[PDB]
Amino acid sequence: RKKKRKDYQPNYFLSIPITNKEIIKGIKILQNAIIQQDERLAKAMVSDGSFHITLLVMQLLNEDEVNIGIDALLELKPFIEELLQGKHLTLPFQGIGTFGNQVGFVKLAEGDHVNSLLEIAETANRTFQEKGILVGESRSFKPHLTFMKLSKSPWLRKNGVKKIDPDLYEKFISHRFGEEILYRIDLCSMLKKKQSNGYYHCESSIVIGEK
Repeated sequence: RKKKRKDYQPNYFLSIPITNKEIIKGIKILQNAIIQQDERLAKAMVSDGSFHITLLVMQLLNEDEVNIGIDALLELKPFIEELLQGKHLTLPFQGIGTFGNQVGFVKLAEGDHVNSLLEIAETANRTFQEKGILVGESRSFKPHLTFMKLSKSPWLRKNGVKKIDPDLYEKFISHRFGEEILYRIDLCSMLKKKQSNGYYHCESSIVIGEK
């Protein structure tokens, strides 16, 4: 019984791309400031073309399941529009944290937008699961913009750097990186070859509040 859930490995995700150039440039400066202190950490830095907020992870195992995931994303749009009622959902970024001292990310600043984004993420989780898709992960959901992952440098983890030293980013711990307005949400593949601009391959996409 427990096997398909035991063997589960996400391979797709819902993604909010970062498009505000102020955020993109600020994250690049943060990454460069860390590299200057320890040149070995360059290999852990995520490519700027990939900057995004993950909204939901899931497993889609064949063409039919990918098509069902596409359907679920298209069906999610009216739920989001009903929540927001045409007003921008503005996501400000401030605060730096880590998961297990292995993934470093910039946090969403506190405020009313947090609960709004959390409700969107929970609606996505529920509606995708009701179509029979296996979703989610053991890590508790926390919206974040990842800038580095030690898992991208596995040899370094065995040869000197097992954890991210928080002192590396201390100068940025209260910096306001900028705001992203919710617009596009993509269904992205984790494994497929990336686009020429460095962003993930997309199976489909929706836009919220378009004009």
